[PDB]
Amino acid sequence: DTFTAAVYEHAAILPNATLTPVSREEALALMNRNLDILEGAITSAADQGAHIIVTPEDAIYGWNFNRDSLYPYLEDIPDPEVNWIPCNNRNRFGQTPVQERLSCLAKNNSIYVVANIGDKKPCDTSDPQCPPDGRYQYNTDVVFDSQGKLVARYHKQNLFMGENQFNVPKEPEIVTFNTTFGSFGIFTCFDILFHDPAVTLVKDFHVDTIVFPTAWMNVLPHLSAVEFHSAWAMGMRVNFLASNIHYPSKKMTGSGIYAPNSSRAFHYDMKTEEGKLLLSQLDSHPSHSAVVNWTSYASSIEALSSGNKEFKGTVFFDEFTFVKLTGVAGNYTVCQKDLCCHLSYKMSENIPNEVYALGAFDGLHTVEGRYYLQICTLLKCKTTNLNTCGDSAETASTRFEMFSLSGTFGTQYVFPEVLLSENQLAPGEFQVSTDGRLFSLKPTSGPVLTVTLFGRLYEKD
Ligand SMILES: *[C@@H]1O[C@H](CO)[C@@H](O[C@@H]2O[C@H](CO)[C@@H](O[C@@H]3O[C@H](CO[C@@H]4O[C@H](CO)[C@@H](O)[C@H](O[C@@H]5O[C@H](CO)[C@@H](O)[C@H](O)[C@@H]5O)[C@@H]4O)[C@@H](O)[C@H](O[C@@H]4O[C@H](CO)[C@@H](O)[C@H](O)[C@@H]4O)[C@@H]3O)[C@H](O)[C@H]2NC(C)=O)[C@H](O)[C@H]1NC(C)=O
Ligand SMILES: *[C@@H]1O[C@H](CO)[C@@H](O[C@@H]2O[C@H](CO)[C@@H](O[C@@H]3O[C@H](CO[C@@H]4O[C@H](CO)[C@@H](O)[C@H](O)[C@@H]4O)[C@@H](O)[C@H](O[C@@H]4O[C@H](CO)[C@@H](O)[C@H](O)[C@@H]4O)[C@@H]3O)[C@H](O)[C@H]2NC(C)=O)[C@H](O)[C@H]1NC(C)=O
Ligand SMILES: O=C(c1cnc(NCc2cnccn2)nc1)N1CCC2(CCOCC2)C1
Ligand SMILES: *[C@@H]1O[C@H](CO)[C@@H](O)[C@H](O)[C@H]1NC(C)=O
Ligand SMILES: *[C@@H]1O[C@H](CO)[C@@H](O)[C@H](O)[C@H]1NC(C)=O
Ligand code: NA
Repeated sequence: DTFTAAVYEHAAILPNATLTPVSREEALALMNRNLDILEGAITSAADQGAHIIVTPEDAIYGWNFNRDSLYPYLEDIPDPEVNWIPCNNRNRFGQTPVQERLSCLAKNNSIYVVANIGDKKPCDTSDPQCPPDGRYQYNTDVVFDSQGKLVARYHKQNLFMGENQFNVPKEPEIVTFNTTFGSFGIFTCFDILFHDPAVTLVKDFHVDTIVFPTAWMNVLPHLSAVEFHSAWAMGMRVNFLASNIHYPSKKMTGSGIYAPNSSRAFHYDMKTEEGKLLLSQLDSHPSHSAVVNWTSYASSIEALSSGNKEFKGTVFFDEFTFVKLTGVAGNYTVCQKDLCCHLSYKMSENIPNEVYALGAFDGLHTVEGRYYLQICTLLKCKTTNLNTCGDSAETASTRFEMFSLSGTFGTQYVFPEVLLSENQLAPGEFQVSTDGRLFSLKPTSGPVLTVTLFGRLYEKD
């Protein structure tokens, strides 16, 4: 059993913004301008045989808001248990034109539609957690099935910097929907860096596939959307449908269809202002049983290199301990606190004016989000000056004939990333061993930007 998956990268029409909140008529007009574009992708995906389509986070109204400017865009989204086809019973829950339009899009195209809209929940001064506003406002994913029925409603648990227009639910929402093409879980953007509900869906609810609306801002070398989202899919052994906003000026680009063994389709484009529809087949019930012990090999072996010139280098505001790679081939070990990283490599050639380093990081990230990390990275330094190792490098010339990366990870949640020049994924050029080694299966098809083992220590957050 296989199915055809679809994701759409969306160049959104953002509201003029801001000063005074718009009328419900003006908010609806804007939302319908974005929905007209999404209708275009949904109908094409359905005409091309897709079983499900994911659209991005904030694709219908953007991200520039305060609590009051957002309010006119909001709908009261009922509990999916209510058993409702908004297309077949338009006024069951009052004025809900966005829900009705999404339901009709799913129903008329006989396709599952995943979209991200806004939920309004009015509350009384009686409950202590009710905002002084008189309502809760949630960043919400909605899922409509092939018949137009509301089958999932998910309120974003992990809010990003400046998402003050939204509230956090009391308890993390573990939202799943079952189909004839596998069990599905759902979360949004920043949720991918946290345990709840992301890890819970996979390890406890045993989902086959994650549907993921996102408005991701690319942060090289480790947090580029295609790179990190496919790594997370591989580390969690799940299918992953990443639908991202298309906005190059904010570094937003990177949608794909990821399988547990490799990426199946991906899109990165910083040049045009156009959206993109991606389609690809996936196994409905992929194997989830390919277990990895991430510290195994690394904890067994002794330091590959001795007495070396180690330097501190900044990677996304985090101070890594690096060791420059010297020679077209080598074996290095670098440690930072509780983490020891090992690399075995062989380059295709010793390209001039291009420096590579092996970095180690064990610590808490605090800039624009608080999360505990353990990272082992083989990265292309921006220039030849070692104080540029860890800075965003979009191009490289060095192809690798072989690599083997591993670390003494104090966690079972490690995401294996392989990124080529210029933000290209490498499918299926690498694998992960049961021992915890990220290794090449072939010489890389393009020059290497990074080979990273990105680990999360959720308990140390
Ligand atoms: C979400 O929806 C899914 C899909 O509907 C639900 O999963 C289904 O659950 C049913 C109830 O437990 C399962 O039915 C039983 O199936 C076995 C036969 O084994 C299966 O053979 C199938 C055909 O060859 C195959 O599709 C199926 O799935 C596969 O399982 C293997 C491991 O074995 C795995 O590798 C694959 O990834 C895939 O999962 C099995 O191989 C029957 O023996 C069994 O007996 C009957 O009980 C009936 C009463 O329930 C009775 O009518 C009858 O007389 C027998 O006594 C059931 O028919 C079904 O296999 C399973 N399907 C899948 C794809 O998982 C899932 O439960 C839902 N989840 C939630 C949370 O709601
Ligand atoms: C993934 O793979 C790793 C590697 O195998 C697993 O980690 C190992 O788990 C072992 C338990 O199954 C640990 O063994 C214990 O070690 C204790 C202390 O040993 C020191 O630990 C360092 C690492 O921190 C090692 O280098 C050295 O071995 C040190 O000496 C011992 O106290 C403990 O002893 C037991 O005592 C009882 C009696 O009370 C005896 O009956 C028993 O036979 C045994 O002697 C035990 O040996 C091992 O340290 C640990 N290694 C590391 C590096 O963490 C992971 O747990 C696997 N992960 C998953 C999720 O499966
Ligand atoms: O959740 C996110 C979001 C989360 N992470 C990233 N990039 C990785 C990363 C991780 N930690 C720190 C910094 N960067 N990009 C976007 N967004 C939600 C909507 C949103 C629209 C742009 O303006 C702001 C708010 C971004
Ligand atoms: C769906 O079809 C019904 C009639 O079959 C129509 O009323 C509705 O406007 C359609 N909606 C969309 C978005 O295609
Ligand atoms: C690196 O280690 C491997 C395996 O032990 C070995 O075959 C290779 O020759 C080593 N290379 C260097 C330059 O140390
Ligand atoms: Na805001």
